Amino acid sequence: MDIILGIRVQDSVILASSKAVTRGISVLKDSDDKTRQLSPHTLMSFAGEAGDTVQFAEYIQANIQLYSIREDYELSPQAVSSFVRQELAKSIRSRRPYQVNVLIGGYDKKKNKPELYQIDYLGTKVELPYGAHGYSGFYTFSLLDHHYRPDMTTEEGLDLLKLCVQELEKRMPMDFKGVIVKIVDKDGIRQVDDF
Amino acid sequence: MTDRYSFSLTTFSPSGKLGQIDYALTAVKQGVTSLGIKATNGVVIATEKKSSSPLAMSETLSKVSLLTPDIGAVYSGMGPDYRVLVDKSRKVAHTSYKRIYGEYPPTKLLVSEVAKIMQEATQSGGVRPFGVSLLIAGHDEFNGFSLYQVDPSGSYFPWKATAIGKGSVAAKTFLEKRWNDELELEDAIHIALLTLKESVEGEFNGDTIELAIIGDENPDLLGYTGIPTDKGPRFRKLTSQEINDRLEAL
Amino acid sequence: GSRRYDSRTTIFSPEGRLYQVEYALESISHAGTAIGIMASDGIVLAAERKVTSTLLEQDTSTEKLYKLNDKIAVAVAGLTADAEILINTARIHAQNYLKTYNEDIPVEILVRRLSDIKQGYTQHGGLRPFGVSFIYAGYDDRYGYQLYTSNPSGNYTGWKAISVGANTSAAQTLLQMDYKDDMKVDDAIELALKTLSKTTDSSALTYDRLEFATIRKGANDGEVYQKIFKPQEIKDILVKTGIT
Amino acid sequence: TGYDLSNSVFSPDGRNFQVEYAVKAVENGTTSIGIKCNDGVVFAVEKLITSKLLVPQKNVKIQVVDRHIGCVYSGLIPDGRHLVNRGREEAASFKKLYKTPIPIPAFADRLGQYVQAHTLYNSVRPFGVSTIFGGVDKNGAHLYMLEPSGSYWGYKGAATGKGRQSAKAELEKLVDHHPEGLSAREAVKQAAKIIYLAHEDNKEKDFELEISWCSLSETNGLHKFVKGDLLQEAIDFAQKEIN
Amino acid sequence: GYDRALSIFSPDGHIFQVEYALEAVKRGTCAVGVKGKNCVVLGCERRSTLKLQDTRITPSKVSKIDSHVVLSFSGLNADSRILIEKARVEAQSHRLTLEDPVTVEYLTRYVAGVQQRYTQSGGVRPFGVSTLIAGFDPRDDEPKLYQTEPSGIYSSWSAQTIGRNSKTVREFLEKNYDRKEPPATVEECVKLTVRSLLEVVQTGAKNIEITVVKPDSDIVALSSEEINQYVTQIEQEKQE
Amino acid sequence: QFNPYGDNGGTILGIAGEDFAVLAGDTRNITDYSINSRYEPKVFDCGDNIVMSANGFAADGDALVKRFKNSVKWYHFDHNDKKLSINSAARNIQHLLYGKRFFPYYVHTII
Amino acid sequence: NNYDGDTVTFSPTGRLFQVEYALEAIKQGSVTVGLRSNTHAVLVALKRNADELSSYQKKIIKCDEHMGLSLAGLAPDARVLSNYLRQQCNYSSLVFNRKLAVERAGHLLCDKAQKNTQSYGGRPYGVGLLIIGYDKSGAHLLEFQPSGNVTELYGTAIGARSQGAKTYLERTLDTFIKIDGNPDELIKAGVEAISQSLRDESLTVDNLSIAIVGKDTPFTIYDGEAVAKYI
Amino acid sequence: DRGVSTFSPEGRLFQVEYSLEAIKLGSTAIGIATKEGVVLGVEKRATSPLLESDSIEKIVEIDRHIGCAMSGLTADARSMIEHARTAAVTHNLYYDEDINVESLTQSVCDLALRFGELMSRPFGVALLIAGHDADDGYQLFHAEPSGTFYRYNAKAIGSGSEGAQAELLNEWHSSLTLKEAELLVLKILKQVMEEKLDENNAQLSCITKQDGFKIYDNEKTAELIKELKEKEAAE
Amino acid sequence: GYDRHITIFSPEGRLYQVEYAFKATNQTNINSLAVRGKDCTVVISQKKVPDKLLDPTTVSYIFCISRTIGMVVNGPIPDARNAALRAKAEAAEFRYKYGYDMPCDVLAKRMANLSQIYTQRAYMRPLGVILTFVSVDEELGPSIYKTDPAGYYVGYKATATGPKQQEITTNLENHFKKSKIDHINEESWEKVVEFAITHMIDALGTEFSKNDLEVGVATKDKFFTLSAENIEERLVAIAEQ
Ligand SMILES: [Cl-]
Ligand SMILES: [Mg+2]
Repeated sequence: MDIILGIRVQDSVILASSKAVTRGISVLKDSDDKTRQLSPHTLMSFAGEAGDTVQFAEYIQANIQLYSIREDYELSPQAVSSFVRQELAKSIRSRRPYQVNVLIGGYDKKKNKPELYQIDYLGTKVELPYGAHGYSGFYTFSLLDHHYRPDMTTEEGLDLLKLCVQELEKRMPMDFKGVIVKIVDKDGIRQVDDF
Repeated sequence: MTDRYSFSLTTFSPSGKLGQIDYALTAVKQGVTSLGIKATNGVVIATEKKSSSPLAMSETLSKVSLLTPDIGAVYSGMGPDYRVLVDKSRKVAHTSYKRIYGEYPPTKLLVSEVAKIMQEATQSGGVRPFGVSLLIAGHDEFNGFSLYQVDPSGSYFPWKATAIGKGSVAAKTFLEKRWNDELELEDAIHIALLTLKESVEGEFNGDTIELAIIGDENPDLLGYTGIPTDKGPRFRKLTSQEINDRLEAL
Repeated sequence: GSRRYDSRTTIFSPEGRLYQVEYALESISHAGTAIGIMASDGIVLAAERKVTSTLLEQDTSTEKLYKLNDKIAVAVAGLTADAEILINTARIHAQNYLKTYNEDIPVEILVRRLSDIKQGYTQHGGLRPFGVSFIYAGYDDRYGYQLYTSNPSGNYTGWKAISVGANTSAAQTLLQMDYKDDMKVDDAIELALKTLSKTTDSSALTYDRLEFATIRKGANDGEVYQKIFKPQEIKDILVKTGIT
Repeated sequence: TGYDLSNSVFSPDGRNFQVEYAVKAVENGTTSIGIKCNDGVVFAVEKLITSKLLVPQKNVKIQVVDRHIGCVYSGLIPDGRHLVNRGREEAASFKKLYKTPIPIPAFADRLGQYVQAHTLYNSVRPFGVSTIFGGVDKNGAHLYMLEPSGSYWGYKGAATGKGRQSAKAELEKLVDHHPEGLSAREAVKQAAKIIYLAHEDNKEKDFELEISWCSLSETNGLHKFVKGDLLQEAIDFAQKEIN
Repeated sequence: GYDRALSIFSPDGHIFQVEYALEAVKRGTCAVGVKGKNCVVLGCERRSTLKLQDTRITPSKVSKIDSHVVLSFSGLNADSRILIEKARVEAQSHRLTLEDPVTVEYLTRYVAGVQQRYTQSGGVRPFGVSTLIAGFDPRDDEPKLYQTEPSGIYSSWSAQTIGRNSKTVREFLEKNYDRKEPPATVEECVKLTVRSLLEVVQTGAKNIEITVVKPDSDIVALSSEEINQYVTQIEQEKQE
Repeated sequence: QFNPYGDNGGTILGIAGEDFAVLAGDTRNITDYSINSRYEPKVFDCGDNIVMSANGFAADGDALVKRFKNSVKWYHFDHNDKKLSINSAARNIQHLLYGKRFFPYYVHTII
Repeated sequence: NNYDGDTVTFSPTGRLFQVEYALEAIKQGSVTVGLRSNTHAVLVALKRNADELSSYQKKIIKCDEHMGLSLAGLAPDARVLSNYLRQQCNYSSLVFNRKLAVERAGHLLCDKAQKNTQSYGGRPYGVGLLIIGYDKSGAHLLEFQPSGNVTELYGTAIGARSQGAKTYLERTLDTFIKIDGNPDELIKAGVEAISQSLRDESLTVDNLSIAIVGKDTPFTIYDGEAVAKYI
Repeated sequence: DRGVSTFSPEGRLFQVEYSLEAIKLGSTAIGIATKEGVVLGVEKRATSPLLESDSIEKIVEIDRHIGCAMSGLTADARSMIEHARTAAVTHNLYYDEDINVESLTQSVCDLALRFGELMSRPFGVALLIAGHDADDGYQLFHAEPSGTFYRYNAKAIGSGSEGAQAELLNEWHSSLTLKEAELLVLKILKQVMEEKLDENNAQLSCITKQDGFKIYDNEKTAELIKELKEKEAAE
Repeated sequence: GYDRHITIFSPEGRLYQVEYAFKATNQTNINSLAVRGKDCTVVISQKKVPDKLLDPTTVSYIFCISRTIGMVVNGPIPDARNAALRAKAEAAEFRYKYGYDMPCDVLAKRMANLSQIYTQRAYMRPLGVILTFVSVDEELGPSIYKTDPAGYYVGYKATATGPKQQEITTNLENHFKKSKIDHINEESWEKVVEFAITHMIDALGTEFSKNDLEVGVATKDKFFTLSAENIEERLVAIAEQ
């Protein structure tokens, strides 16, 4: 875990997540997908404490999938994010809290709008045009403050995202082994295979 | 050991009747007559003090009870059931309202809490329903004066005026003739005493009659001074002397 | 032991019926009639108060029609005390959903959960069922205007127009006769009152023996308004349709 | 009717028939007695020798509570044992908290409240024993008899079982003939006689005599069983009186 | 807690509460399951004493447990919701731990186990529900159709029916269904299912529901007009 | 602060032959620089031709041996007087020790 | 009649019918005999089979190295009670390094059976037990009844036709009590005792079950070819 | 009504005795123990021809060395099998060995009487537990809802039990081969079964030390059925 | 008719178990009486010791609940002692929690509330006893409060309980009609006890020895029972007048 980014553009949400899984002085894996599909038009990336991250992501995934079957209906990204926030808000005052930070990128089909939510392990939710967790934000936020425009296309968003990854590869101390990029739009979730 | 009665003692009969509630209402019918009348500037609740023995001190037995400074209650039916309901009703006014909002509950909501308690005795395991009907008179800032009846089922209805118990049928007919929407509190007390004389058989005086009002604030009954917003209880129990004064001009 | 006095409220008859559920329905059949009619631009709830006394305070009274949230209301038929237990649960369930998802609860979800509670009392616990039938009138952005009913069995169904309580057989025949799909709210208001007026056990239908409510989109632009009718408003609507 | 089918149910008389039915089980049992004396108490019981195969002296019925209280009972023997087990718990918790050994009146109410508690619910059965018990405490000697209802009183002499009326009649004579008091060693001998006299109401099977005693002078205020020479001396005294 | 043993043996060796729960199933609306060569079809009766219904929002008779398994039932409607909910939760729980969706046999075995538990648990009555559970195992094209009942027994069926007048439609299916050659196509399977319901139903209007399940989470419910076409076709061939 | 563990010293030694096995242990018991006993055995016959020693903290050692001896007894009751094989005993002892994984028996065990 | 619905109900004559019906289950059970001398105590049990294809129901259970019983009636109830005895014997050993006295063993069984006869919901135990043992006060033999009544005896028998063996032991009392330091002769007396309860059937090799405990003899059970000596 | 754990005047538990009547209504199950193995066979009894008979699972594996056949309310057996399997595997975990067949049966029978007012009623199913261990060799046990279990050389349970048991009485001897036992189960099943016996409505299984517990295929059983018919016609 | 076995309503709105508990009250066949003086409250009860083997000192239906409160029971002794022990525990707890001695009327209410619970809850039977509480309350002065199996309670000027309660009641009624006051106008408690015994003798029509009576006296800051010699001294005073 470490680097997870998110950029909401005109018609889609783009999530970039690092592929490295390090433990100690050994990179154990360099092709790790730090995300789960909660519903056809909702994707959650995650980063934080080992074990907690996946255990939490899959637990949320199961709950959202259960809801979808029960009601034969997809929950809005706003509704999913509120559910997730509450779960983390409970967790922080538990015996052992989930130390997991998440980004929830989704496309609201009723509004026909992309939505990006940033939620930390405390249960601190915010809707944003672009978001990041961990040390990544210290570089990407200022970069996006400058280069981001709200009416950008998905292709412009990917070029904007490349600019972030390049900066991180240049100035970050650790080798995060590149990123897996995924796009959430009206047609659902798809992965960019060449980044 | 332990309460093995975890099942309902009140159940539906083939005809759709809830037997124990019906029988509880029968117990209320046998009970002594009590009544309540709502005026424009107050409410009056009254009942006969049926003495079990002339050696018994009927002052020690209070059929009319203060629940909050602005709410009072009277009953017809089984006295012991009433007594515990008053205890629970007083406590619930604090636990479920005053300790949360820092003020006393309005009449309708306290009534609602009492109704809930009586409804649970109709459905919970190993209990019979309460064998009483309550008349709860009260005042609050946003609803003004109000009068409620609460039956063994847990149902409650707001009334302009009503009677319950022994001679309720005749007493209700009497109240229909006398009641209007322009009654002043003193006129309602007068009618209450007239209505109650019909049902009472033996002695009729301030010692055999129990009567309380929900009227103006009573700063003299507050017990302290210095807080302007605190003006005193609207509930006041009429004294044995105060009743006899009105019985002369009857 | 205590076995001797157990009624066994949650068992089957030889015919495969639930005694207590059947007897609870028999109880509800004597309760004041309640009618729900769903129009294309709103829903009407109409209910007859149980034999009113002239000294009953009519304006500050609530017997039949209750508000669950801003978008959903219910009409009650049966034991009022039982209904209020279930209503407070339903009100809480609605707020739990809003707190969790930051969205108002879909009508069916609320109805299902309340019906699931009733179901539980028929299968386990050894307690008597709730002697209550609801008519749920509500709106959400998925299905729009919806009418449901639930009964002591915990079984619920959706309706265009429906009655519960007394004389449902006669009331349902009259609704089935005059109802049509392109109906407006003001027409549904008239149908509801006309049906009660004919099926009533009373001599004549008056304002003091009725509770009335509408759920329209008659507010300002794309939002729903609940209107629990005042006594004077029922008096006017009763004159306007020519019943009194 | 049907008022007798459930425990804790009042009949229209105001009676608990289930408790009265438990008394019948007590009346069916063997005879047991208690004799209060000068500075202590004496307990005795009839043990029916059902068969030659019963080991003599090895089916002890009298039980000790703490170190200063003796208990004996007639009726359902297991029910009596359950009551004594409770008594021992009650006496232990008293000594634990208050240091001093439990006084006899205090102990009597502990059993009384416990037996009475078994008449309050239909989910328990009343005790099928009348329990004669007592001992020596700071205030001197005390003898008690406790019944299925939870009712108990202090006694000068007590008797229960199949030969209770015979034993009571014999007890009443001792109270009349000895107003100043009966000694501990005398009471042991009298206890033997009364059991032998009360055996006339249960005379098909022959029996085995068992005696115990508490006495401030003779046993130093502790409960002890009467054995050996003192027992045989009491048996011989009883044998001489029946003939 | 309420402890009473409601389900108990009788002198003749019967558990009446379980048997009376079967009577509730016999009262319920008819449900039929027919599995073809590459599909399963679930047909369901809907009683026509209820007009002025709202079919958009009224609970459908066939329920999706997962994207690849469905469940229809006969008997008490309120009871069925509890079984469906539990089954849906177990379906997601299985995906979470095994990293694979449930098999139809496993899901059936679970639902049947729940039903059985309520026949020897204190304070509860049995479910007045029999279910037909149909679908396709993950990465498998062999059709699966299972039946459960209040007692807790379950078994696989080439074709089966439950509910009121089920003995009549079972009679029909027993002679009309060939084991050696099941309905080769979707159309053939749906037609045989509709035919079997037409022996019992009344009218083929808004009384018959049909749901078709195909491999790899391919489930679709037929509309009124689509079903009515089968009804129209069958009646014309009948007049012969 | 109260320390629930102690060190009772000593040492043990197990050697296996072809048709025999030995389990040796010194008989000295100590705390700190003091001798508690010059003869306190800590190698026990547990039945079924199994000998056992749990050396380290004697209180834990005696507790374990006591529990295992009792385990052998109940193995007979529950399984028709079947002989507890040395391999089965070993596995049983693992569960005894691991049962207190988070408050261990401070002993080196040999059978 | 109306007072046998549960154990918590007394009859008008002061009887507990459920306890008496539990007692009846013992009378239906197969015969078993108990007897002792001053050095040894012996159990002899006639085992019963369902048919010729079935095994013979094991009647004797070991509780400790110095104690054990034989059963008559519901075997699962005997398993519960024997297991309880094993624990109580074992508690005495681990905590007090003390072999449980046979008398205390009886007291504990009495109190366990009693609680089931006074509470609603439960039922009495449907089995009778003969406990033998050798402790610090020599050899012992107990008879447990599920009413709660436990009795120490020189010899006894329970089960169907147990009156035959019980009469024999009542006659033989003076003989077998003095069979000291001789196991085989004390068993012979027990085998001859149980023979008085036999009708149509006789003692075979897989039918007879014998157990013994004594001064220098742990509680050991003999079945199969080991009891062929005594036929 | 009356208590669940009530004794009859004859000294029997009503509910246990009534559950035995339910077992008599159940389908026939037969077990035969030999020195070469233990054979278990059952009547499937499909209620309708549309029911896929291979889904009828009335013979079941508990461990590699222990098998089980059932009769009566077969739905009740699921939790019994689950317990048996857990008991078998748990013992292997604690002791690094196979569990004795008797010990397994005893563990299952401990559930039997854990009912009252624990579960609400006794089990309505009888079990034939067959297995092998190093101590007592090949064993067959009959486990009832009374909590009692008998070891048997051969045993039949279900509707045709008393007739089949009388037949097993005559036919069984201590030198039966496995093949002889297989045919004997098929022979006796065919006699007591209502419908005509074939590979689809009857199932065979066995447990041997070498190969463990094995349910036979419908192809394998069909040949044994054909071998059986020929041998009866041959004299 | 299981509505007569447990505390649920009959068709006519009655609780038969409560009514039958009232009949258990007179099972002992003992009459009690309570009156108030100026400074004191006196309670007297008949003492019947039929068996000669009984220790008469242990035969009592009067109880010392607290230092200030006394209680006499009409009903069987097991239920009487059950009620006494509870009242003692309640009075002790009250003092610990609220920092002052439990008043007689408050204890009466508390015990009455407990009795009420048994009339509503099914698993608990009513106690077949009538509890008469007496004290000299520090606020209300001389006090008599009585509790029954119905859960009813009320204060009394004076009262009587037992089989021949009505004869005693009217006897007292006629005295208070005559005296025109709520109490016995008397200085010493000794003479109030003499009044109580005198009027019981007149009402019941029987004479009493020292062992036929049992007397309890409540004064300020203590309640105490009288010995046989204290009563004998009192009986002599009545006889010599
Ligand atoms: Cl209280
Ligand atoms: Mg944040």
